[PDB]
Amino acid sequence: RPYIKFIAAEDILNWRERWVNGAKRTTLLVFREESDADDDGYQIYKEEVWRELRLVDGTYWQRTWRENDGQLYVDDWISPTKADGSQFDEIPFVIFGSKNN
Amino acid sequence: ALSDLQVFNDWAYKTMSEVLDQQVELFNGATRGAIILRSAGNTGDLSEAAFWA
Amino acid sequence: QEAGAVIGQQLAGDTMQDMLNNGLAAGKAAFTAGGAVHDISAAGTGLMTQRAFN
Amino acid sequence: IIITDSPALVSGAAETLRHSTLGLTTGAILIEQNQDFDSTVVDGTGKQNITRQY
Amino acid sequence: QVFNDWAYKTMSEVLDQQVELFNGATRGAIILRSAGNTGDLSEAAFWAKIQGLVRPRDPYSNADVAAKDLRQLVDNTIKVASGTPPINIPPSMLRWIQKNPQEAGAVIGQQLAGDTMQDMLNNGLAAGKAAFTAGGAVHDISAAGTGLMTQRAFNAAQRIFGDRSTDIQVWVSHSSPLFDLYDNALANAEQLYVFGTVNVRADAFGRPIIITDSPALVSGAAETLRHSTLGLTTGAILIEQNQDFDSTVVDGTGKQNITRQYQAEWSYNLGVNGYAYDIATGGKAPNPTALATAANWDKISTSIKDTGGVVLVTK
Amino acid sequence: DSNNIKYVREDAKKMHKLWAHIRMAMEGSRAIKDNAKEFVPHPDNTKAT
Amino acid sequence: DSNNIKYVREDAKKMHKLWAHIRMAMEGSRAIKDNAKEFVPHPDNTKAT
Repeated sequence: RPYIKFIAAEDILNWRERWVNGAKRTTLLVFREESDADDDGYQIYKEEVWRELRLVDGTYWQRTWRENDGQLYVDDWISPTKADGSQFDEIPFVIFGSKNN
Repeated sequence: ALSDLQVFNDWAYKTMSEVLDQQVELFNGATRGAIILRSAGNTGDLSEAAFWA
Repeated sequence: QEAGAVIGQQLAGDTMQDMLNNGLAAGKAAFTAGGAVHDISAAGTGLMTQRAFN
Repeated sequence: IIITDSPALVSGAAETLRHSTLGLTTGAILIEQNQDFDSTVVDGTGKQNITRQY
Repeated sequence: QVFNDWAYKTMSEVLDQQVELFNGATRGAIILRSAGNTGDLSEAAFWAKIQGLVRPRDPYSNADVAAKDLRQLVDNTIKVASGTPPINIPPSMLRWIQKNPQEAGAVIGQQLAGDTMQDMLNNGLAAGKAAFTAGGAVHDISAAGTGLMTQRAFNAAQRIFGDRSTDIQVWVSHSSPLFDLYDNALANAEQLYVFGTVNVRADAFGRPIIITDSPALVSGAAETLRHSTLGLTTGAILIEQNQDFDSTVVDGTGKQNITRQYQAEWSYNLGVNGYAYDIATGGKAPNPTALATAANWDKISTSIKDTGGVVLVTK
Repeated sequence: DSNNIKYVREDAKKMHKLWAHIRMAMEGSRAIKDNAKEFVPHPDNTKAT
Repeated sequence: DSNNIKYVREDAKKMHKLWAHIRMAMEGSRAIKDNAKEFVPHPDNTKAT
């Protein structure tokens, strides 16, 4: 199943606008994902998850950053694909606002 | 010989900071409620509430 | 930005650390003030035992 | 039994270190974080390099 | 994004030296790529040329057998740190004749872009001159005739650079040598000029002359005044920023005024083709005098033809 | 102040104060007159002593 | 560089103060009073010391 998330305006951390063949493209996009880890002990801490979305040569890639004990973990790049395939040419993320998207 | 080459020692900034020493994850449910951690604000330095003896 | 982040996470740890420490110290002091003190070193060798709990 | 290496529970050294253990009840110790957090970053000029403080 | 854009009245004198001398304007001789890098150095290693790779042989006599070994050279790229002095933005006092003093931030920004361009160009030119002096590729013309020749001076520099002289395609110079060249062109002792072609900026070999008034190419005064023009190969001088510009504005309210102070830092890497910076002899963070000082630059490439650049000195 | 710096801010311990205030406001004049102090500060603490 | 995952764009960081102001106005009055020193200037800072 696919899911549609809502990202708070404070949770968008980074973005880029590089023109490929003169086309306004969002290449980099990093947002903070917040969650309480399903564990046994009472975690008074907030578990913070950083999602990195990138666009290379017209292909959508993403990976997840997770921290623990001050460590930082990096997951392998995964290129999600449509039902037929062909991966993507743009990042599936929109930043809606009062002026324009 | 290996002396002729220029040996480069690998390095990396893993930026992996230390946190602390003792464990402080014992609040509310963790202590069955013995130690309670709230997030309430108060005025002055004292917050007293009387009750009947 | 990264100096601020490092200070933030170390501060997140240390704030809980000193908050709990002060809480425990205040609890011990209040219990000493209230007379609910029981020492076990005066009864033989002083080491923790189930009898001390009782 | 909750384990904690808090310096509020040791109070001594050598042959006079006196470990203190607490038997608590529900809501025995209350801690409220007054959410009055204030953090400033201040910077200075007139040097070879900019100096910041936190 | 700027709070105030620059108006007609705010025609702050931008600069007095042409500083568009990068890549296409200089045919790639001085590049200004952008690549951030850590530390105070960025060195790379490449295999050296074996001297006696091919040797004479005597098949009839076994005799002895020689032994040969292959080494590794080390390219280098020093990092030069620069900054801006603390700037006293007027505290709303420069107002009787000026429209407003709050546009100090914008005027500083624009003049600072211009001045960082000139600073990078000057440091690159001074480092190139010092390195080429260290490499033994300097031609001096101060005792021969007036001091500058029309094209016979350039031919000496290409003579020094050697059989591979063809790859030098750019001359950078002060304006005074160019005006002397025009004077001798407008006064053709050897009748090889016509009025239509007396304004040529080339050097009779297809190498254009690019003119800038950087103080790194002029020194002394009167009889001690020497102009240094240096011919560059393709990508001879490398200037790389680290895209780490910093700024701050501090109101030191206590010291008799709020005293808006403006600070800035930025660092760039500088490296000359075929040469390395002697950090042990120099410093971790060299100053423009340290860059311009010979024996702080060490030649790496064995052949002078591989080292890119030659300095021509005329009075 | 930097919200990207870690902070835990979700539990009813956050909201008991205003929930209780809402409850006594819903109760009526009895509770409000009863718990007067947090709503009506003393005109002067020196007199209050 | 150096994989600074927690980096925040400068314009968003600049707008964070106004975002916090708007969110605190959305919060109610307790957030404003708990942060009143940055909204209501002291009538005299000499006393505030």
